[PDB]
Amino acid sequence: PADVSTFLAFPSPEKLLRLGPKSSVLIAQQTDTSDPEKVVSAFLKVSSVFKDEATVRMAVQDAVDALMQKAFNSSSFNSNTFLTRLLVHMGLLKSEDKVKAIANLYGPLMALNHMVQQDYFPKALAPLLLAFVTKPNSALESCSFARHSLLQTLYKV
Amino acid sequence: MSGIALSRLAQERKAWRKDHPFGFVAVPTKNPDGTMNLMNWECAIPGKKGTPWEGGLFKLRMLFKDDYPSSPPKCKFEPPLFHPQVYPSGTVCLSILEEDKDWRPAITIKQILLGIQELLNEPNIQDPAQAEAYTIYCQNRVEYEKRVRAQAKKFAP
Repeated sequence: PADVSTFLAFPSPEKLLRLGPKSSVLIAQQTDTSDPEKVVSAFLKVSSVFKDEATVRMAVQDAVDALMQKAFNSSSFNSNTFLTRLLVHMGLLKSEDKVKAIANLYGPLMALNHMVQQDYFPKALAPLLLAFVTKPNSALESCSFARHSLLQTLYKV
Repeated sequence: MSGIALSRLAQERKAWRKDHPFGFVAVPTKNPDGTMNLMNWECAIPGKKGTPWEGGLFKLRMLFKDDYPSSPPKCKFEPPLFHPQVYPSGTVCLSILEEDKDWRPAITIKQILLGIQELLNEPNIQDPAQAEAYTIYCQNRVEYEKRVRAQAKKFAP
């Protein structure tokens, strides 16, 4: 058995699955969605364990949906701030504060690919995401497959 | 221990008062006791004639650190402006305003204000400070210029 804090501290596909069949609800339940920065952190930690394998892919996608639905459905949640901070932590947009960009964008891009296809996703954010995913960047260039996939999906939003 | 910064700023004030570009404003704020606060200046930059920024007067604050001129001042538009190189916080980005880039202890306030004025109609889009303006600039140039004109009219003195 596992717990949410342990998973977030040291993310792994195995720990996500060990959270149980209700892992998606637990991730959202234990995340303070009133804070954009914390939602960005949870989103990236969860997406960091994405693997193109049935059980893991479903677990990551479900977790992202539970988390983002909860965050986006708060009329007070600033979705623009979320997008901005997400881009900063992904190393695609500069910031005034110091942040060490994540090393691998594979999971985050695949998680985003799924997220933008859901009803809870604010379509107004699509153009901004598209702008920064198409913009030149070495991290993205090394994640070509995931990057192309996300862009093709964004064209359909 | 701001003595060196204050010595330099007192001279910059004298120089600016003797001669500065027409339409521009740069004046030290006042402390509660009535004396000058040379570390915090209230400035204003006029939009360039012949550009979509014409007619507007854009207010900004210049903040100097105790180690100035080893470090550049922090310049922030108040209120924040719609522009690819202006953070949502209002902070303006320019190579001459970055200690690790083109800032040199010798750079003057006049050079900075003129540099920012130049930046207004000639945005360096390579590394944007905000996702909103960058996105619009890249996806619909006419719409971008339309928002710039509206903003210039809004801040017309």
